[PDB]
Amino acid sequence: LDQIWDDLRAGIQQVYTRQSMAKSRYMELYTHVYNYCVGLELYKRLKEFLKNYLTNLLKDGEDLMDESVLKFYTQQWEDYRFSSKVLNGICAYLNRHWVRGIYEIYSLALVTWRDCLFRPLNKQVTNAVLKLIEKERNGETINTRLISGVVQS
Amino acid sequence: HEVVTLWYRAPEILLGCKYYSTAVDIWAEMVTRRALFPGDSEIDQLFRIFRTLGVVWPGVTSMPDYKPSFPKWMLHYDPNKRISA
Amino acid sequence: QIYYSDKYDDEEFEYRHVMLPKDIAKLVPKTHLMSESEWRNLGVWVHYMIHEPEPHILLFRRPL
Amino acid sequence: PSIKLQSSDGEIFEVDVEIAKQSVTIKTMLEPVPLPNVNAAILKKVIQWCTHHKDDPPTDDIPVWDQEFLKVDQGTLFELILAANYLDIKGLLDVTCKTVANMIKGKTPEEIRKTFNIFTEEEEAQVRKENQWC
Amino acid sequence: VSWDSLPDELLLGIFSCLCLPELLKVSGVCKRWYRLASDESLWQTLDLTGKNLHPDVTGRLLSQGVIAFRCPRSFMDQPFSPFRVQHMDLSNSVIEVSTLHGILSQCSKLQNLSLEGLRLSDPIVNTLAKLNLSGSEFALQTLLSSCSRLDELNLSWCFDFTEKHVQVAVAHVSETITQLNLSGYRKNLQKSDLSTLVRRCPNLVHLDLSDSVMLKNDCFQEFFQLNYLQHLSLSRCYDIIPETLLELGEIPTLKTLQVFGIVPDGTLQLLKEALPHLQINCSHFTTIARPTINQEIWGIKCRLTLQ
Repeated sequence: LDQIWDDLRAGIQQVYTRQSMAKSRYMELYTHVYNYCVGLELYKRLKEFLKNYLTNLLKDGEDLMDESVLKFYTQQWEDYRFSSKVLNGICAYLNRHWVRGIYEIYSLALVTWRDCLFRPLNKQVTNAVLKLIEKERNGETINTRLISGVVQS
Repeated sequence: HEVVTLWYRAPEILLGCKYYSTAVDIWAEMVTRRALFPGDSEIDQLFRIFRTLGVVWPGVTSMPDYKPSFPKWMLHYDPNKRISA
Repeated sequence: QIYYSDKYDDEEFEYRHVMLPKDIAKLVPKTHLMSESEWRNLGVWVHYMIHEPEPHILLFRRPL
Repeated sequence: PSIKLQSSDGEIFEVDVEIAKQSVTIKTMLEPVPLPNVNAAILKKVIQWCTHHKDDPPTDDIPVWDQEFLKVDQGTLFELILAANYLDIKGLLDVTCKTVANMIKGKTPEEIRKTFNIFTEEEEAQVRKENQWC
Repeated sequence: VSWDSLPDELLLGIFSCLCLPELLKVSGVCKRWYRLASDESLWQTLDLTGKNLHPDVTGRLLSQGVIAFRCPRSFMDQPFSPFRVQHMDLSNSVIEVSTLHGILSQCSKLQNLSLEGLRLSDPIVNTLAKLNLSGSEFALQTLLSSCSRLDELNLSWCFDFTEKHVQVAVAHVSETITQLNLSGYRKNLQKSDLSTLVRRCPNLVHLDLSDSVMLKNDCFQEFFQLNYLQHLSLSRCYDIIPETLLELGEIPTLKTLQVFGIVPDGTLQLLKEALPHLQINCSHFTTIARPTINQEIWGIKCRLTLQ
């Protein structure tokens, strides 16, 4: 039933935010995974939702250029990766099993992040990373996970 | 199915059809009383008949010894159309 | 051993039946037919095929 | 270690890591949850098969035990295959698929359709015409 | 107990363990089952030897997602989208020349087909050249360079090869050829061609080069240049040094004893003294570019084998 997704989208949405959760949610969404099958028009909706959420997240990334955009970008990327991992682990059956962006949820998230990173924020992130590297090489040392996150990304 | 005779072998046996009904009776083993009769090997015996006497046999391509690459050149060829003695 | 037969056919082709000893029949494989230079042990063109019910038959080919 | 699971009707069953290693959908769990799809009858049936079939190298080319093991009514086989598809099992899924394939070997269309409980007189003549090659 | 509520790919699991009688039997029950009969996954390897069907049926089969085909000695005489056929060899079944449009004209890509003893016209090779040909020269020359990746080329007993046709043997541009077998043109091959052919190919693991009669003095050691082409393959020779054939193979590495053929009595048994290090030849049989080798060749086992 298509009417279940509009009510169940909150379960996936709250995954992006880090807090407590109910153990039954995993089984609740896992049942709806195969209960959806109609049963094919789901990839486009998921792609649109991911794209709009990613654009909304990137929109609040302009007022920070250095020493603040790095922490924010790293933590948002960690949250996005965690949400993508949860989505892959909770629904990985009705994606490409029947015959055949890449259909895989992890690959879809990766390609969306790749083709969204082409925005001018890449230049400012690179400039921040370079200036942090020069500041570290000047003699002082600071935390390393901030740019390590984007490196692993 | 197995036939020890050579010059009077059952036509069904040479064609690969083990099961036949009253085929031997319909098919004079030696009437010529000479060496002109086609006494040959297992395949050469049928080759001699094919050379001598060239739709005609419905359902011919359904036997173990009925190949499709063969050349073109009370005795009855059809086993079903055989008159009893 | 070598066997001989009349080289007569209704069409323009020509064929002759040949036979080989049982000892040499082991080398001949039922899967793949022999070639021009393969059949040299007998000491006697290419091996075309064999007989359907019989296990030993050779015809050979003659090119124009 | 001992791991417990919650049945649909409300029963509690004991499972072991070795007994559940061959599974992949519950291996991630072991690495009580609501499972409405499965019931107590299939839970004991699956767990007893796993205990008797756990160690193996990594007639009808299948174990003789499976012949009398799967001799059940059509309804239970429907539940078993549905659970196997949901549990993404391999050993049980392959065995029941082979058993079904053998049972549909050389059977009249009338009995197959009635047993399955599921395109005639307009296309039967056509399909017959282009299938005599076999 | 309805069995029609299952997904299609659970049904594919059932259909993956069926043979042709039951597979074509089960087709005529429902439209769904009718479609799941024809999936590309089920039809991978299909092998029908000598079932004398017309090529319309096998065209219907090339329209149903099959990847491999091996069918010798069938009868297809009476007369589409390009198709994915990587593994298809041929032994010479009798086939009409005109009805190759429905078989080969569609597909020229992929590993290609392997003929033997088949008489055919130029346009078929023209579409093919976009690979055994046992039994015009421009089409063959184009096809030789058409598949640069492929290294094995076989041809023998050509019925339309002239003296000038053998000149193109050295013109073949291929620096990655590993195995080859050309012979039978004893009265047409030029002895000077092999001298340049050896230089053209950097190496040749297998090279029969039999049916030599003149046995020119230069050819005795001209071919032996590198250590990757050592062999002693020679047959049907009239003028040759007896019991002293080890001169050509001064530095042999592999075991090759293809010396049988038309030789005078008393020399075949004495030839063992000229190669005491090597063993005596046991059996002689060509095993190069074989369409099939008793059917598991190239890892293609036909689950849809008629027998």
